[PDB]
Amino acid sequence: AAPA
Amino acid sequence: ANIVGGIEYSINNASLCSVGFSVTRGATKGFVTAGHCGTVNATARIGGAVVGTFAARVFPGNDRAWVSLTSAQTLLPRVANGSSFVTVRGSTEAAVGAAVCRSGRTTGYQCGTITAKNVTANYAEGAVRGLTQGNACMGRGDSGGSWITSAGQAQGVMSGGNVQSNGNNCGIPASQRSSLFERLQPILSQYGLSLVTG
Repeated sequence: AAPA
Repeated sequence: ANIVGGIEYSINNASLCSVGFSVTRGATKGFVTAGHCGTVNATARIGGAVVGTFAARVFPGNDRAWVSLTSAQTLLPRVANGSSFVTVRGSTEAAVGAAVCRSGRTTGYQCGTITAKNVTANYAEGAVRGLTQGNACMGRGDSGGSWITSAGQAQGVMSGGNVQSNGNNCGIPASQRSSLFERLQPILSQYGLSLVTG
């Protein structure tokens, strides 16, 4: 997961 | 500028994020958004004009922020859906299984369902805990945007998810998407804000  | 959920704003003339929700704090106008979009005092611009600055944020741990706006901004109780709008009526939290939509400058208005609550995202900067997970798709730039039910109950603001190499998770099936949002309730109580509704 990554910000967005 | 007219402040509507889902529209683009830039931070310090560099990063782009989306507006979450119009809110007030006493006579101050503001909007809620993601904490990762800016640091305290960063400048927010809408269509190249300065509209306000980051008043507070928490990121990582949580992922929330509010921007205080100048008095010339127009707060509206609405979220963008194409050329149309969804009216904000309150912040009742929906349960797992409920349908929800999200709005943001990169993928527009996308809907799906809530699949889990209390999820931890392990971002490069540190963990963000307590996020709610939906399967509506999203892309880079959508961060900070609104999560709302078609009935108008605001749910939270876009945090992050499993973006693929094309910059979104829209090209993989709903079953494999993890799109995470920060719950709105704790942001309103942490900063004493009231949601603008219509």
